[PDB]
Amino acid sequence: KRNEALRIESALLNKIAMLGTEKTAEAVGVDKSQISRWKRDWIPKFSMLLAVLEWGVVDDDMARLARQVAAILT
DNA sequence: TCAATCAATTGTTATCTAAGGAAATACTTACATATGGTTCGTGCAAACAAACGCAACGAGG
Repeated sequence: KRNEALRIESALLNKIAMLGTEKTAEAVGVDKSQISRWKRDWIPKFSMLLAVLEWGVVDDDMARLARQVAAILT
C-alpha cells in the first residue's frame, strides 16, 4: 500500500498541475492558496487512504498506449 | 558575700590525589461551569516563478 499511496499521490499532483492550481481552485470553490497547501499537507494522506481504499486508477502513459493500440488494431 | 577566674559541657570545623561506576521504584478529590487558549482551515494580498516579445548591443561577415 506504500507504493500504491506514492503512485496515487503522484497521479493526483500531476492532475492538479495539468489543470492548474488557479484553475483547480476556481473549479473546486476555494482559493489558489488552498490548493497549493492541500498539495503539501493532505494530498499524501488522502493518497494513502486511496491506496488502502483501493481506488487507484490507470497511469496516463499506459492509458495513451492502450488508446494507440486500440486505434492501430481497429 | 560579690564577682574574676578555672573547669566541664556544647557546638563548630577539619580529615591525600586521581581515575571507574550511571539514577530508580509507597503515600489515590470528583463533578460542574466559565473562559480562554490552541489548532486548523480559509481568504487576500504579497511575493516568487516561467516563458515570451521587443529592443539595444556587439560581434560576425
